[PDB]
Amino acid sequence: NEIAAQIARQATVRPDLSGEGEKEEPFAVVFAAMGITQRELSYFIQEFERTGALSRSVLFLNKADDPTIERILTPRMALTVAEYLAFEHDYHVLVILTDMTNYCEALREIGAAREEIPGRRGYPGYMYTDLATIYERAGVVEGKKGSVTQIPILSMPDDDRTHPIPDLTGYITEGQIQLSRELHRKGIYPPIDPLPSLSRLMNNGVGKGKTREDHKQVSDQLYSAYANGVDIRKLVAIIGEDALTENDRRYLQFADAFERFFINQGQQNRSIEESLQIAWALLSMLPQGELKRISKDHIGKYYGQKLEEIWG
Amino acid sequence: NEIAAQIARQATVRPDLSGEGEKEEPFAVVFAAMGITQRELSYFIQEFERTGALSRSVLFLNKADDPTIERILTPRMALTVAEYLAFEHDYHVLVILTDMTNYCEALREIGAAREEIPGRRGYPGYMYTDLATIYERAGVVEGKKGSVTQIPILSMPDDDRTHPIPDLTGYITEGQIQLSRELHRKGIYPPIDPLPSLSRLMNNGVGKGKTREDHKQVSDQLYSAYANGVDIRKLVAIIGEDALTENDRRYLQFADAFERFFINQGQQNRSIEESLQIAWALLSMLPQGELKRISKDHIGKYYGQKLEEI
Amino acid sequence: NEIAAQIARQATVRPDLSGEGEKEEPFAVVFAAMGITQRELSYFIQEFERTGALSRSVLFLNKADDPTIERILTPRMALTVAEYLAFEHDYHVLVILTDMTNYCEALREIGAAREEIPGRRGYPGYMYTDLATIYERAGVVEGKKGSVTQIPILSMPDDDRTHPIPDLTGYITEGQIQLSRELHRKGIYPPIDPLPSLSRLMNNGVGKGKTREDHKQVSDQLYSAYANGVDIRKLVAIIGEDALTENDRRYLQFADAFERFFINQGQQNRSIEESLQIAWALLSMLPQGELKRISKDHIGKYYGQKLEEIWGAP
Amino acid sequence: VSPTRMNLLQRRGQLRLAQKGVDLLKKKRDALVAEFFGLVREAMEARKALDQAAKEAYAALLLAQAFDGPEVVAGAALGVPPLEGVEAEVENVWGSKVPRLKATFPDGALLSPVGTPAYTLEASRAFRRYAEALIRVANTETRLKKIGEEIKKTTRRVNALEQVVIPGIRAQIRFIQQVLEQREREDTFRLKRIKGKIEAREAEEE
Amino acid sequence: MAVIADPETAQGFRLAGLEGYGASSAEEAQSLLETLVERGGYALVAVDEALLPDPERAVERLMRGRDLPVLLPIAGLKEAFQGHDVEGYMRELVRKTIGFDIKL
Amino acid sequence: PGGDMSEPVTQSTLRIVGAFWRLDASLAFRRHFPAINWNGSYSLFTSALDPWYRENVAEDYPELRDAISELLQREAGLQEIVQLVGPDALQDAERLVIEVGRIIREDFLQQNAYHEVDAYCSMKKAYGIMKMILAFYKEAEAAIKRGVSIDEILQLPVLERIGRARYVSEEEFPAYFEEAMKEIQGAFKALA
Amino acid sequence: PGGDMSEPVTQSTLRIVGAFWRLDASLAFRRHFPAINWNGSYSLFTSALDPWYRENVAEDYPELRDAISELLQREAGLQEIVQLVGPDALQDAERLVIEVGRIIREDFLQQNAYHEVDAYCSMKKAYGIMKMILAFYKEAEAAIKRGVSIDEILQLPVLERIGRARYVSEEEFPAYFEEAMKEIQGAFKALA
Amino acid sequence: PGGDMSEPVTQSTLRIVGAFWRLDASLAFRRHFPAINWNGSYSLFTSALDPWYRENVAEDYPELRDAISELLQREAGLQEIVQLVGPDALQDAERLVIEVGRIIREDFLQQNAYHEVDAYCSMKKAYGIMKMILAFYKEAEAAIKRGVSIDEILQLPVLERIGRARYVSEEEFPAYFEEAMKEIQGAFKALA
Repeated sequence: NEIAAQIARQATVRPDLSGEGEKEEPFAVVFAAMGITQRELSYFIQEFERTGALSRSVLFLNKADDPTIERILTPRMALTVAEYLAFEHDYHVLVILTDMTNYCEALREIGAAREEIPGRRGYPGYMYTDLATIYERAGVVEGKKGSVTQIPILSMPDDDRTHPIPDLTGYITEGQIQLSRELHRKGIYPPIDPLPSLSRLMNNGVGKGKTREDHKQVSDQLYSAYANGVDIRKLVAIIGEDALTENDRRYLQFADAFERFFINQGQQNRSIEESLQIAWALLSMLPQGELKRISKDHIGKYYGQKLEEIWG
Repeated sequence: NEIAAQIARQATVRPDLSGEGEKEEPFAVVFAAMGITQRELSYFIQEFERTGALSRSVLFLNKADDPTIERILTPRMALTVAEYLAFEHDYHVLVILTDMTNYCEALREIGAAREEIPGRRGYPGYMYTDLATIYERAGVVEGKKGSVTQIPILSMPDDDRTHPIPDLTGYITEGQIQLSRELHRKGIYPPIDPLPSLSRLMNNGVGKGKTREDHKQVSDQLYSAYANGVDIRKLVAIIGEDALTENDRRYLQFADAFERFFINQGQQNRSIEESLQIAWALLSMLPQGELKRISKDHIGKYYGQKLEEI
Repeated sequence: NEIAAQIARQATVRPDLSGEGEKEEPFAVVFAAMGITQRELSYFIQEFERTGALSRSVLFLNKADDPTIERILTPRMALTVAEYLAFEHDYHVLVILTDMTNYCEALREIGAAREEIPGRRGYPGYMYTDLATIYERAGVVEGKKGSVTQIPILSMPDDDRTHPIPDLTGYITEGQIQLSRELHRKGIYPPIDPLPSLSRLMNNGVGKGKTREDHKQVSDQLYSAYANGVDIRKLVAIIGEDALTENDRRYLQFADAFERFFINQGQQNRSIEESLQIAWALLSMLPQGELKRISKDHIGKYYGQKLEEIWGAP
Repeated sequence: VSPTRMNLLQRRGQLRLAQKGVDLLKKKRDALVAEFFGLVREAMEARKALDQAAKEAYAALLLAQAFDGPEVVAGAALGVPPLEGVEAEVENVWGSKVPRLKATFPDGALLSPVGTPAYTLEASRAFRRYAEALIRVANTETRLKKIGEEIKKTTRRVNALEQVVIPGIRAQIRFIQQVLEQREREDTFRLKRIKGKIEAREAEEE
Repeated sequence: MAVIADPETAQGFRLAGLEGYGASSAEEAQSLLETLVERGGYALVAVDEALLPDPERAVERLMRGRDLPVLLPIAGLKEAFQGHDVEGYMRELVRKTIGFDIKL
Repeated sequence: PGGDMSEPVTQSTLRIVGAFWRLDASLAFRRHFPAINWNGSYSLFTSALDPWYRENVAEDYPELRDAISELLQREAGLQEIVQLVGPDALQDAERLVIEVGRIIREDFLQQNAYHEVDAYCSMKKAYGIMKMILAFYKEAEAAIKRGVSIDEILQLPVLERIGRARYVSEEEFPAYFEEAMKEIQGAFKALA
Repeated sequence: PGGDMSEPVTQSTLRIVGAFWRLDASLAFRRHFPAINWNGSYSLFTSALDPWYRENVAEDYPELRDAISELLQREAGLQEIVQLVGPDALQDAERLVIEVGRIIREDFLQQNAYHEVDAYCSMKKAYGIMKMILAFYKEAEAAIKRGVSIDEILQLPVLERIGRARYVSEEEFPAYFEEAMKEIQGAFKALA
Repeated sequence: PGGDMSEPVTQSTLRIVGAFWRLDASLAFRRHFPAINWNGSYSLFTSALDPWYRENVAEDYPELRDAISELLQREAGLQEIVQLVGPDALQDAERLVIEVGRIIREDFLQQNAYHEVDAYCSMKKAYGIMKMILAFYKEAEAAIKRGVSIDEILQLPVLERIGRARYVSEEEFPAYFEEAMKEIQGAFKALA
């Protein structure tokens, strides 16, 4: 919920990087809450009040003590409003579905009352189609100014990525942002671990003339280096740190510096250039020749900076 | 089965130590055998006959080839008799249920015959309620002198404490006594492992006017010292070094002597005073540098015993 | 499929080894294909026709898109023909059944279509009995000279021997021949792994008057020596070549040459004498007296030959 | 960890790999033990040689001090430049580096062989060979200690595997098996219910 | 190298050009051994068995990460003249590094 | 059932509750009560209560609590290295962290609900115990940097005062805390 | 569902397809693409296509492909020990096999579907890359047998040329391949 | 299914049967027949059958049987040590108990089902063999206490007498047992 509120507070386009160079209206927010508790509801209300976004936000609130069959209607009504606004009044709508696990619970209850032939874990077999009829309502339409962006939130029951709800959701959506309990216990916020995360439309929005020429290659190199660091952590769990080589030690240091600086950022709002320079400072910890996924032009242009040079 | 028979033979009230000193109140043993084999049945009959314990006993004996419903009904009859005796004739009744695993298998068979909703491993979903309706009948009633005590013996399948039978039984009963297979391999009888065993009602059943005044402190000290010895010997395996701090070797020797003398008692019918004497003899650790888990001044009264046996 | 075709077009009886010299004992192959693709069908037809092995074979070929009831009936037809030939014309019949996993899946689907509640692991509760009614039709009968021999072929679904199909097949049949994926990806054909393989009736059909006096002991020595070679191959990766004893290096060489020449047969048709000669040449790499499973008589009679059958003189 | 059939197969494969690793480490420990028991005999030989060298060196010292004044032998010890020309190459044993000592002991440090007292040359040569035998003993001891440490490390790894890795994998395997069997039992129960409802809704409707 | 023993043995080792220290008690020898280790010039230090039975109690106080200045116990010339217990030392060494009392 | 936290009741409960007090069987078997699995447990009210803690207990109470949690995290991490390499072959600073984590557990986290005094603990008593433990840890760390061996640090009698702090009644505790602070100062002053 | 390859649709598909390209989430998390699980994949068309490969790619192409597959199999076998005792516990030959395996995985099996050059690869370019990798492997093994260290081998810039080979365009690839083969021979003659 | 005793049928069977004769194929591989694994095998009828044994074969039979079981247990408990180091390097008492365990395995537990005499064995013949074995063990323990070499004992002519004991006919066994008990005592008396 904190991450969703932060994204809704900070989300903005960068027309100067895209070459449009024009002032942009802020996002309209459609907030659909299904089975939400009073704590989370109060947090969201207070955040939207502090940021002043309530005057442009439509709210559909189904409390945890409200009847559960209304949760079937709630996201459909929210997305009807979102589609209407976006594709008939040129609004850029950000839609937050606060808990799809509760929606799937209500769907399972209705299906079991009807004795529907269930899928895995007792959920009805039409759950994929039902979730698709909700998710696929976002997007951009030719000849229309407006847009619908969906950020559903679901809680994997036992942090199980293979549970039917997250599995079907990942099969429908364009990637996902997955939170890590290990990073959260370390005190890192936001606790987003990038390896299980994914964005399928990332290639469309980044690159030359959109964000910067090195964005994609920097992302790939960061992924490769962090995966190497994680593997070396697993190796250290056997042979011990002192038995490592110096390159594995460098990858281990890159991994923990990555976690503590690139991921752990608190409530600050980082521009894409700030994030890119932090990423390049992190990549400068590694030998220059080991940045195999980055072209030599970008390496020559950006390699060398140090983290302590960014902040004291 | 051997431990059950030994407890049935040896169990006694000990009213002389009690503050309300009196001639012994009637004591009786109700013994229920469920799914028992002919060999075990012969063993139990011989054990009860050879010591005269049969006279103060009632036996309900359901054989393995008997109809499965009689295994269900057997603990009902046993506890009905126990409740009648205890709460209408002031008897102190001790109830022994020989194998609740067989009873639960019979219950699973009956439930599957009725086509009920299943449970964790095929057992009926209401097995907790049934086991509770059996076990909760034990207790003491205000205004009545009698009592009902239950010792249900059960065989954990594959020594898995998370199996439904021991899990539900622990969820219902006030503690458990767990036998150790490793102590059995070492030839120790009875092979009771004190570390995972627990008696919930113990803390208010011992003290002045009940057992001896040093009972709870002695028990706390024994548990602490045995745990220290075990956690030393487990670190020895990982480190692979007998060479270690001197005080650690005192606990390893203490742990070995504890297992070989206190736990290993064979068929001896040790009194509570005898068991406390053995415990205090085993407390050959330093009076203050060790023996510090429980603060006690009973050292000046009981310490200094030199392990001498009979 | 390649191994099935090779066995089908290579299998023969050896009455001369029993001393009968009776080539009058006929031999036939009954080939039942279940749930095969057009590629496999074309391969089987081409293999059976190119060598002339079709003239002594009956093919019951059921395709993957054919009705599943036909798949269920195919082994019944094949075994009916095999029983008829063997016990009414004294034929020696070899029945190859590929693939029994497809048959089990067809049985599962047909049971589901008849609204039968499945048993263990989602397969029909009577799959053991059905597989038994298929397998137990092979055998030799007192008073009759024919025989039925079965080589079921089944793909373990996830290379899991605990799966119901291979598990029940192991319950019913006498051993198994296990193909090896690591041998296959090293380029060895046929990729048969001797260590997990087992023939439970082998000791009854080998020895004096049947194959040769040294067969059983040679097989035992080969098994033990190959196991030693394999585990020493694992050990040499960490401790190095020179750290091993000389006989350990000899075991390494034996395992390498064994995989190279004994297992890696290719499309050759090796008589049992050729295979025994190759085995003895491989065992001659080990020092005399290290062959402990073999009696001194056989060692004196056969030890000494060197590897020439496959390389240097094919 | 997620209980699935594929995950169960992965756990079984990990169990097989752990058992194969236990066997491999036992074979490695066998090789290490053979090398260690060779080295113990070699070090025993070296130590006996050191005993004899020390015996003769002390005998030479006593005879020299009897036949020559302590001041003269002390001054002779002062006169010789110290034989500091020592180094230890990093011998590699079983992937571990050990310092292997070697001493040059140049004879250019010997002053006036024909001008020294009667038993100074004998004591000098005896102590020189005693020192080099001591260096031999040190090399044997360091190699033996390294092999023993490697044996202890392999024993640690084998014990850790067989005691906490394999049993944990077995417990995970049985847990996953129980979960899968429970799901199968639930599926069978649902199939029974729907078959009963098919039969019933066909029966009453006719 | 260097040798720590009685002053007679230290003089005898200086006679061959090797560093030597004369010590009568264990604490004095260990104290001078610490300074000798801190010097670090010599690659090997020899210490009498009757002086320090177990120099491993002093090896690890310094040279925490480095092992190049190796050290070992030795029989002093007084008892070496009588005779050194090679077999007992070998048995105690194999017990120290293995711990199974395996001999013959 | 069977302690399986993945069962439906537990999982449907975790979605709505604000605090999750996870008990552990391994701690209960070894009589380490309350037996809270501090690694698996969590609370979502910790942040919102900080102004009350600052106003009513101590201005620096959240920092003490965070430092205690960090020490527990470091001890839990170092336990893996202890099991891998052995507690003998790791640096005296990490041994100090391990011993301070043991002290935190057995003297602050452990609580006997049947003891006549230990059964209840006020917020200020807990704050005093945390201050004792952290003062001891920082002084012992300075001593380790000062060349003092961890053996004599572990032998200091101040550990007995720290361990017995939780049995001190609420009435006596404010003075016991002052004398414990003075003793902690004096002990590591006496190391010189 | 859940990536469970034991699901009935996947199992039913196994029994009727001639090729099986199995993907694993482990490589996708690492952003190693196409992310084909080599161990779990297979093809039943390798044998029948060999005459076409000999006529249209190179007469020795099947042998080169078989050698690459055998190297991958050896690497898979050695990973069982690597996960047990670490990569440094291996001998030089086995560690060389591990390194050549990761070189294969990183600059032959990887293919960027969005890179303007790497998105497509003709059969002859793949043949050239395989020939380069195996020539390097043979020369490196020969140098290992003569006492050269593996860490010395891993620093050769010709490794960088091999890695960058896949980004070379189809038109200019033959010259790059000839230059790199000459560089392999020269580097492992000069560096022994 | 694959030798897993935890399967439901085996678990149900072992709950009601009075004995479990865990036949083992490893012993059969090593030509140990009847190949019953004395470890992992049990019988619950010994205690009830003890009076019949005392009456019908010999009064000392249960204690002699317990002695044989204890020797087997000691041999089992020394297996890890004899695995890590060879039996020749093992200590003298441990060497003796290993050798007497081997003697038991070879001459009492071993039984040739196809032999014309050894196929059947009476209770008294087994008792005589066990008493001979324990006489040998007592004498050898005394001799080891008095300093003879284990390799001298391991070559005594009485050993082949004990070996051939199980091959004698039932009616000839009593006199053979008497004269063998004479020979063993005389031989160990003659030794120093």
